[PDB]
Amino acid sequence: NLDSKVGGNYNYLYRLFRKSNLKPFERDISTEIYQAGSTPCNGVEGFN
Amino acid sequence: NIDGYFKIYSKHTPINLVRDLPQGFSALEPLVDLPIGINITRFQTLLAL
Repeated sequence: NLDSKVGGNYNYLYRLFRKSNLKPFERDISTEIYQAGSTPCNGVEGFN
Repeated sequence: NIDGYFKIYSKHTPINLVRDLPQGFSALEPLVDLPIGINITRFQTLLAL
């Protein structure tokens, strides 16, 4: 209840998936967008 | 660069030649250890011009 409000806490963020598994005690600060397809992403809803 | 650390070993010894490293034996005692929490793949030194 300490970390709960009726408005809600949407600041908390997580990475659903990554290119490779993280090593123990390793911190990743990059917000890179995964190049699933050969085409560039550019932060659009394009090819995967 | 292991376990999120950076171990430094140092040793000072005078030299009397100008060619290359001498034919000697010397150990490197630890001097300091401080943590880095990011993987490192490349590096470059700095020189006084």
